[PDB]
Amino acid sequence: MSTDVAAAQAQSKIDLTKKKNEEINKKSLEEDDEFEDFPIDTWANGETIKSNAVTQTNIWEENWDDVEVDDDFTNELKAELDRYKRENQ
Amino acid sequence: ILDKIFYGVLDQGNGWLYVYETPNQDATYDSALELVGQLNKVVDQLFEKASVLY
Amino acid sequence: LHHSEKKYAEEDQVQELLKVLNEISKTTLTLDPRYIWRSLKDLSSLRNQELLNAETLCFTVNVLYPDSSSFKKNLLKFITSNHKSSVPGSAELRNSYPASFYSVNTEKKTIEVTAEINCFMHLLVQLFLWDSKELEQLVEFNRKVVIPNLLCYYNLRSLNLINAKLWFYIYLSHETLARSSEEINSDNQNIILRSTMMKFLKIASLKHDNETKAMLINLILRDFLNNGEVDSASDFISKLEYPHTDVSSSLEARYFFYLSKINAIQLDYSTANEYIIAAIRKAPHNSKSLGFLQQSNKLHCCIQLLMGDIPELSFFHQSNMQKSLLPYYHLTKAVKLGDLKKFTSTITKYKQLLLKDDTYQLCVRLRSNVIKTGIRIISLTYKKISLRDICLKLNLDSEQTVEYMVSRAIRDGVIEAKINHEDGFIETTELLNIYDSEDPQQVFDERIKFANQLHDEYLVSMRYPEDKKTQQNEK
Amino acid sequence: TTAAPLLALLRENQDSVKTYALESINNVVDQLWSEISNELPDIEALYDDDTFSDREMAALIASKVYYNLGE
Amino acid sequence: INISNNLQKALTVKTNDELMVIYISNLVRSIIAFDDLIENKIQNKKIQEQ
Amino acid sequence: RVPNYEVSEKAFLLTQSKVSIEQRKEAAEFVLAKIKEEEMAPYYKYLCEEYLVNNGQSDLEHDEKSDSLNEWIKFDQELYNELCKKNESKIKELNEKIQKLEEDDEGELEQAQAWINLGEYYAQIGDKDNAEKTLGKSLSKAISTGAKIDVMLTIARLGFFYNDQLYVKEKLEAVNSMIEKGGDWERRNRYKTYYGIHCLAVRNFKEAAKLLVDSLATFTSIELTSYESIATYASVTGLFTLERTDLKSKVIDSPELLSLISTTAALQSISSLTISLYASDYASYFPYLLETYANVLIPCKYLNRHADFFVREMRRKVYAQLLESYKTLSLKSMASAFGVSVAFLDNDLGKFIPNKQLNCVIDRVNGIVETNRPDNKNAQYHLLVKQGDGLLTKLQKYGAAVRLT
Amino acid sequence: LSESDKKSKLISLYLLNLLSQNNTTKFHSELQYLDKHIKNLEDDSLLSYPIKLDRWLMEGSYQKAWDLLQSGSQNISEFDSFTDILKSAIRDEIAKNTELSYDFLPLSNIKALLFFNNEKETEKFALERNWPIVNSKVYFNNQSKEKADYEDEMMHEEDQKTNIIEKAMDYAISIEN
Repeated sequence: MSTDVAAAQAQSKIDLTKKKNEEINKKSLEEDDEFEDFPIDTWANGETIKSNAVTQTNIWEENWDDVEVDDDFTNELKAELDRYKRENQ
Repeated sequence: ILDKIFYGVLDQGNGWLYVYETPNQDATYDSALELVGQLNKVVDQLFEKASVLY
Repeated sequence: LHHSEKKYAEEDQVQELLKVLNEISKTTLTLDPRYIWRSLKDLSSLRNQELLNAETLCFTVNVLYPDSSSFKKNLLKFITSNHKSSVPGSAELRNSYPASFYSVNTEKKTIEVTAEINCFMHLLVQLFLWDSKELEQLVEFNRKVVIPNLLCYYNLRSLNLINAKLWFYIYLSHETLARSSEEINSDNQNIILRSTMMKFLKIASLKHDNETKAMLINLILRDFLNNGEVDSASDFISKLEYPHTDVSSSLEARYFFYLSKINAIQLDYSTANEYIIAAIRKAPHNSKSLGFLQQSNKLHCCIQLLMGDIPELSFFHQSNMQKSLLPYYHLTKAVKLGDLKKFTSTITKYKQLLLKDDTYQLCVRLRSNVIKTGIRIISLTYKKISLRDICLKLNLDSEQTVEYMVSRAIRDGVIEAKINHEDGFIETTELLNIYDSEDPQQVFDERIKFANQLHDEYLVSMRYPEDKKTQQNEK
Repeated sequence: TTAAPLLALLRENQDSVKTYALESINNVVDQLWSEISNELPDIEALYDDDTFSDREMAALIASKVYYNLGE
Repeated sequence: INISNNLQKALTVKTNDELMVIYISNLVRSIIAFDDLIENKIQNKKIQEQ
Repeated sequence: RVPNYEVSEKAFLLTQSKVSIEQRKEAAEFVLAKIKEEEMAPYYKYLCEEYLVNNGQSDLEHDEKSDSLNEWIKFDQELYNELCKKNESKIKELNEKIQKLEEDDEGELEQAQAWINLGEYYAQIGDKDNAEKTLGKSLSKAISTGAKIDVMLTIARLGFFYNDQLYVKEKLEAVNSMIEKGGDWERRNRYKTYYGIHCLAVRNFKEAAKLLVDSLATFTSIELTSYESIATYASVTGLFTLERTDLKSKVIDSPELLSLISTTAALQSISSLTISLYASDYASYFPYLLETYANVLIPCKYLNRHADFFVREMRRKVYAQLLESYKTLSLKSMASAFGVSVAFLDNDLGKFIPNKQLNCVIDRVNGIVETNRPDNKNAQYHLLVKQGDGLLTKLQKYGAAVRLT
Repeated sequence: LSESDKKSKLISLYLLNLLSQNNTTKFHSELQYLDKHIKNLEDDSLLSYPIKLDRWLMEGSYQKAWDLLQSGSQNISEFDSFTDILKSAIRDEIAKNTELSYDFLPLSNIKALLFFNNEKETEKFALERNWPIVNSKVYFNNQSKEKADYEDEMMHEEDQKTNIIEKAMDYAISIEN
């Protein structure tokens, strides 16, 4: 979310009357939220959500298995392939 | 080796067996992992009390 | 009808006016009028916006005016003229009242009271424009006046604090005009804008007000960064006068952002890490601050990739930033897996998105970093591996091509290997176990220096609120 | 407008162009102060020399530049 | 060097506890100070009257 | 009670197209019989959605794909008619009972027992929302502490039916409050398993093992899945968590598993895998590992999303064990034991090493596999500095915030 | 009236001067400022030549870098005054990197890497740069030892490295203020 623990820095900082003005001033420097452009260009986004479920849309602990496919299918072939060569060597 | 009744390593590329009885552990270091452990829990408890300030 | 509504806006303001006003004519109490001024702006935005738009002209008639009523009429005239119930006896709330200056005392002779009220009025003009969302003619007109107004007189400690916000509005409107549309004029005003602020920083050093100085440096820095002048920003920051005395945490967030960014293209990534990691945390964490915060997150990851370190895949996933953090995830993935073909497709595809956030010039440099990750893996996974096999794996051209990559890379200590030319392989030199070396002592000392910094930092600040709070009366 | 010609002009060789560098430099130096703080030896060279009579002007530039510096 | 480093970090936590708590007391003493002023008005006044 | 999960278990297996041809067509039969007989009518419409891109579909009112690999899938109009009838009927009966309990005072115990029956029907038909409402009235009338705990578990179970992990999680906070009010060890075992299954449903298994190894000894089951089913889940969680010495005690030498034997496929494959990890028969390890993918990980609801992660881990452990006993190996020896090729072996090692649990390098040139050892005092130093780096970050971070105040 | 035929050629020449002096720091700053005048408005049409060279130097393809220089002599505009200097810049960069890699390369392997056309030039360059060729093996280690010896020769030196005694004296006095 943000650097460090994102959860530790959200409660450290919350709204006061002093603070509210500074939020608007910061926003207005670049202008907007900068979070309306992505919905317009794509006209409804199409993220990486297909590969698995530890992807971009994730709300549970990551498994780290989106950088790599399932090699178990491959292994089924590799195992059998070895048996056949081995047998006549 | 896996049972750890001599916990050595067998080197198969020369066929030689090294037996290691060496301590790879030290007391200060283990107790230190707990001491630091304690402070991390404490700093979460401190954070609640400072919530009033914010 | 109209009159009712005008009296109410005026009445609401009078209250706000009193708060800051009573303190400042006692003697300056610098910090306290500043915190109130922050609250005051927010309440004034709602006040001005609703219950008609002729309230500002009225508020003027209520206070003393030498040329203040006149200046305000011209502003209102532009957006179609107003002068109904805006003239004495119907926008006059004084009539022997002392907070708003006794009427007898106003007629009778000399000594001005124009100072603080004039300055305050200008602030209200800025805010008035910004709510409307018309800049153009009115802005240009207002701009011309207020600059020679601040310098006519010589500012007080309190009066500095009001221009530290005033300048922020003049800066910003002009940036929006310049970025709307290109003219010969667009180039002319840029020159004037820099000149006034930079002289005003000289003055503000000697008056002792940190808040004016802090705002000015941010603005000036943003200006070099926009126009791509690396060279101008590098001088400014090396001839330091930035205060850490009296600022907001707002101001430290802006400053630290501009510094990180500038440093990045000039090939220093290490100190930039400190600056951007610092900036996020200092910034208030809120949903109305989402613009500034969103820009910082994008930069920070990009800066991690420049080092050759890799920020979390965990980072892009659990955020509620996901929509905007759509390009970066692929940019990190392309570098992490060290495939160069993926990286080339990515930076093409997101070319529009990145250009906006202007990390595009940095993406070109990251192509170095790709290669670096891709050979790092090979060396770690196979200790001793022929250049032949590295060509097979990562599709290098020849033995030579990879030889040169490594040779350059190990000067910088990235791969941390040594080549065996005669036997045709790369033999990796990492083997750890530096609990035999004298290495822990330096490492440890850097940790003890951080711990010593935290020690100094508590000691000064703790008593300081306590001493003021004890001095002030209590039971 | 921008300090980059004024830098180039001191380094250009001809007496007249060097005198010109001084005159431009002093008129706008509260926009353009940073850059000429770095290129201070050429300004001290002209002061020294008794082959200019704008030697005075070069010592004058140095006083403005230092004021802006903080020194 | 190692136990000196760990002990240096430990004292930082106890001292930062103290940091917060001075700041909590200030917040409470603020409330007390505001009520005090009404009470001091009557105290100033009595001295003028007699 | 009994169809509520058993129909969902088979219906999940039926959804997949990444199962065996045979296993999907066996499941499909149990699902279909139970819709018609038990009146699972609304969840059956729901289930037509859940394929969609996966095959089998052959419904008469709901989408079909071009490839029907199943035909133990049909929508009939009789199902819809039935619904309408049965619905009004059950509703009408109990209502009147509730009014009767109102006329002559009896409504503390009996009206809540009527509303328990209403949520079980609601639950039967696959409505989490309206089951829960009825199970809400049951609470308000003052009943035993035992009854109150039993009800919250039932509601949390309806969370499992739609495979919504958050819906489970939220309800099980409330049981944690009441569990010690009743103070039962009976409904605490149920709690241990209820939680068991919930912890198994999310990524992290560390908690799961602990609850589920215990759930072998004493189990009490009210709307909680079979004891052979619970045994299978426990062997999975044992493997993940524990290493040799511990592992051997817990899940091979349990009296409970040893009395239950193996008779079914799922239990059998998982069990044989576990002994082979201990016993350093690595040959027979990979046939068991492959069986574990098809028959254990994937048809399970609570491991469909953790199947990929579990097998990848398994490959990491077994090779890492071998490495602990070696300083040097050869490429061929190592490959032969596994029953793969040297080329294929280098390839699998080369995904696993960067992330690192193996702690090895490979010299492709001398033809050995070499093993680096950072376990000494070096290891313990690296552990501490990192844990310390975080304490330094947190101290800084909170501190800037108060120093600002 | 803010462009010329001459401009597009002029920016190409300045970018080569920075590269040839090996001020890479200013090479990237200058390009950032330059970007918005050449983006597609003059575009990269001649500007490709220091830009592509740069892409190859960042990547560390000293090979692709050499070829762009070699083909760079067919097209003359006047870039040969900085191509000839950039030929030399490459050799020194390679020369520094190969010290780390190995202690020794045969004479023949040196010629190919460090880009010469005469085996007698390769040997002469080595002598001047402080590598002795004895037995047709270069000793990269010589210069490295000599540079290092020189840093130890000058003294600033005790504090920068920091003594044991110095670290421990610093702890006690931080406390005791």
